[PDB]
Amino acid sequence: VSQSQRLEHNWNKFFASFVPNLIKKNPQSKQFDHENIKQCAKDIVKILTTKELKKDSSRAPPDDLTKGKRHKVKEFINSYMDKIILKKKQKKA
Repeated sequence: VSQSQRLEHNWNKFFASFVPNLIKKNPQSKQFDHENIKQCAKDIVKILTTKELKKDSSRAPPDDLTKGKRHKVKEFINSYMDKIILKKKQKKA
């Protein structure tokens, strides 16, 4: 069956609602290199659902960014971005 795999598609829709417009031109993107941004956007969409669906495999994607979830995705994405910047800066230290 693997209903959760289909849920990723729906989950993607939810994350795609805010993830792109948050990064595309924010304090993040002005520091975010191009490949960083493309990777962050697509991977935060999948990885967040994959991981939280790994928490709860029947976790249906919430409609939109509720205050609680919004706070969490912002903290997640912040550390995510830090992860890419720190790695690339390490090459140009």
